[PDB]
Amino acid sequence: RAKVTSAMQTMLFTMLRKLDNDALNNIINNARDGCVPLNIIPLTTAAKLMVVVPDYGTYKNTCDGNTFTYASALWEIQQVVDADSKIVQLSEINMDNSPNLAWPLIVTALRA
Amino acid sequence: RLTKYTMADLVYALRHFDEGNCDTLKEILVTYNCCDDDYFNKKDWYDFVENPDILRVYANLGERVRQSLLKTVQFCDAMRDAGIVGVLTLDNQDLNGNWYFVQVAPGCGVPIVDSYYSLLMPILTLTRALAAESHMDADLAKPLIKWDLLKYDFTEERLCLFDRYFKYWDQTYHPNCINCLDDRCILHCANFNVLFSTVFPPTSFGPLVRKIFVDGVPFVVSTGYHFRELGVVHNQDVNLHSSRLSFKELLVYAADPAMHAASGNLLLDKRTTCFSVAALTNGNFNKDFYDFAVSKYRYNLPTMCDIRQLLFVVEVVDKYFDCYDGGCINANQVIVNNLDKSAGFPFNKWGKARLYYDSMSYEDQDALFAYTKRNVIPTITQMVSICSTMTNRQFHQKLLKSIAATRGATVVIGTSKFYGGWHNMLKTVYSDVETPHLMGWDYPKCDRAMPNMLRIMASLVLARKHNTCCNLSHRFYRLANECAQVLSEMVMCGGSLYVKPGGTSSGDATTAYANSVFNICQAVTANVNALLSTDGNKIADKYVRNLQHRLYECLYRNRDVDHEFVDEFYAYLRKHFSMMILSDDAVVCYNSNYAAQGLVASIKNFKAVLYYQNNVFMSEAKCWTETDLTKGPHEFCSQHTMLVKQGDDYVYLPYPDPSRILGALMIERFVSLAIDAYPLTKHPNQEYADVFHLYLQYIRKLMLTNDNTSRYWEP
Ligand SMILES: [Zn+2]
Ligand SMILES: [Zn+2]
Repeated sequence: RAKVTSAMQTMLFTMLRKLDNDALNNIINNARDGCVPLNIIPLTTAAKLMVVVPDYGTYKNTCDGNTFTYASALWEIQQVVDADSKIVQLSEINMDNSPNLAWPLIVTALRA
Repeated sequence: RLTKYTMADLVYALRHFDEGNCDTLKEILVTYNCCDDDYFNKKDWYDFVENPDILRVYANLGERVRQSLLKTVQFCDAMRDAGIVGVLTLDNQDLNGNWYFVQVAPGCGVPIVDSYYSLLMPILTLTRALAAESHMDADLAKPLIKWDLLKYDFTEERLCLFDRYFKYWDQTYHPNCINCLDDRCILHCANFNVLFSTVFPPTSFGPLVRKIFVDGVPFVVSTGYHFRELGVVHNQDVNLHSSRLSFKELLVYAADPAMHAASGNLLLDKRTTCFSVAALTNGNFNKDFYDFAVSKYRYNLPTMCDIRQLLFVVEVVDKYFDCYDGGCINANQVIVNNLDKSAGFPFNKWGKARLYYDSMSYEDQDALFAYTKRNVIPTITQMVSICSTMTNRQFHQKLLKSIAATRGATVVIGTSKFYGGWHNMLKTVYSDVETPHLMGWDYPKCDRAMPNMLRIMASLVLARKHNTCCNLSHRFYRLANECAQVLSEMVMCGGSLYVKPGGTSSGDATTAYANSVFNICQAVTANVNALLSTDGNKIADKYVRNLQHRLYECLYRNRDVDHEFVDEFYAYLRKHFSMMILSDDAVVCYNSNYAAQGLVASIKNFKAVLYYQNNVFMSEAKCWTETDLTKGPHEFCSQHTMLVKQGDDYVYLPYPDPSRILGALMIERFVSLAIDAYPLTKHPNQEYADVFHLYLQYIRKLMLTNDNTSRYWEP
């Protein structure tokens, strides 16, 4: 039992270090009674956003250029990694080079 | 200045749908510009799986449907003020919502709307009747409501809709199902919540969380859950400023997505249509056999039910379950064989179910079970974890084992085909039907598109055994727990957490049984509809003529359950519509002399019922009718049936398709294949017999003999 107990505690504390922040306090403090839906916490506490894009047209309407808007925030792209785990530059994502990209691409961005 | 068609014709066209005789529906959709005429030249234009665009087209009737509901409420106020007492029907209201009864006293009237709304209910989520209500003043021509993300209750919003559209539905409504007096009331309210919830944000639903503290350190945990069907359910055993967490509390928290999603990455996934919450991050080919042989959830839609019918059918469904035993068992009474099963995320990062069953004492297992009778734990599954399965067995296993140990019953789970079992099961369904024919059918998307309302009905049926061990509040929390754990749980896919819209779960304890409750419900519904939809004045048999009359009056009148009527109706179905049911697999032996008159359901009733009950179209390609009982069902338990001589008598034997068998302690697998192939040697086609013999040669080279195999069919 002890092995499991330790694993659960280790995991919960790792998450607590990530979780305990000002953003969490702001969403809970704005609640009428301290209760919020879980599905809206990441929209306020996640500083980092993962965007998964299946093709070029979607990319243009999702993450065109250095910044984009999502969850009522402006996001700044830090990196793009393809389906083969290679680094792709923003300057490399265009119509002409679309056939050479390992779609879907995953875009990593931070809150502006 | 009335329209050509009435609300009754729209409801009939959608509920008694036939892709052949679909002229009423096609004309209405063209007439009101839902689609053009060329729309009906598409292959399978009426399907929901193929050509999913049909939903866009049905939705174009949504404004028309809410206008009819609003006109009804205004009509009802007018007749109330006028002192008029009477009944509202769908053939007295046209498709523009226009209306066309006795007087008692000014200010004292009352509408009867029980059939009025129940008949419409199945098409209100189909046509998106409340599509306008997501807009600021409930007008599609204006912008959407900027709903507060932190709003999680919506009690007032549901009450406002209830009193706007169903004002005269004179039955107590409990937006939060936790306040229901019995299981019937639970289904009564949930049915409204399904429709009302269609206009609330997707983020407003799901686990509800709070900041709590342990040793001064904040955690985000679930302290309740918001269900699309059940409303808001709060937890009671929520303890803040604790010093340490117990093993049990740690299991509850580890399983709780509140800790994982709130602490993860934001996720925008454009590859899907499903709602996501957070990212948590940044075959065996048997060549030897082959060479030897060669040498020789996106479719799960909110679905509203006809409640007057659902509450009748469920009593009939319960009768079909009035032979087995059930109730609650303790932790030390639970039998678990699959201890090699993954414990589920995050427990599967540490071990298999054995790791947890051998760690918790029986007292701790009982305590976790008790927790779920007072609170809700919204666990995480992966594309069902131990914090769900450890307690689902204590609640359901006695019943599941009872069903599995009972032979001769309508629901047959766990009954071997061997030693005459196939034969006995067939004789059991054939029974004494006067003019027997055999029928069977598939269920498209049975594990994906099954509505949460029918999943709730099935879990309530399985829970109806808990009468001498559970109070009302406890039964409700157990329902809330089953719903949070298998209908709207979190599922990890890859490294991210997504929300499941509904359907079934192959990892749960009850799926194989809940599916049989469902199969009966749909069949009863088909028979209730087959009889109620026919002309009662064309029935020569006075008995059935009276049965149809009384059946109508046991659904839309006489709300209290008439148990004598239900026993009689049940017996009627038992005699003329005999069912043999396995999880999503059924054979029906029916009396065609009555089906021919519309007094018994046929395949066309199943097609119409699945069309509006599960939002799926059932193709004739997988449906069958067999007129000669010399041969058995075309396919049951994925096997074909033939009558052969055995013991200077005749028996029915199953057999799988010969190509499927060859396409399929390694020797143990081959022995099982050879046994399944054995009956093929009784078949007149030598090519079938050769499958069995091929395996014996392989097995012996890897002792299985003809005698060690023929014994499997000797009682
Ligand atoms: Zn209720
Ligand atoms: Zn009980």
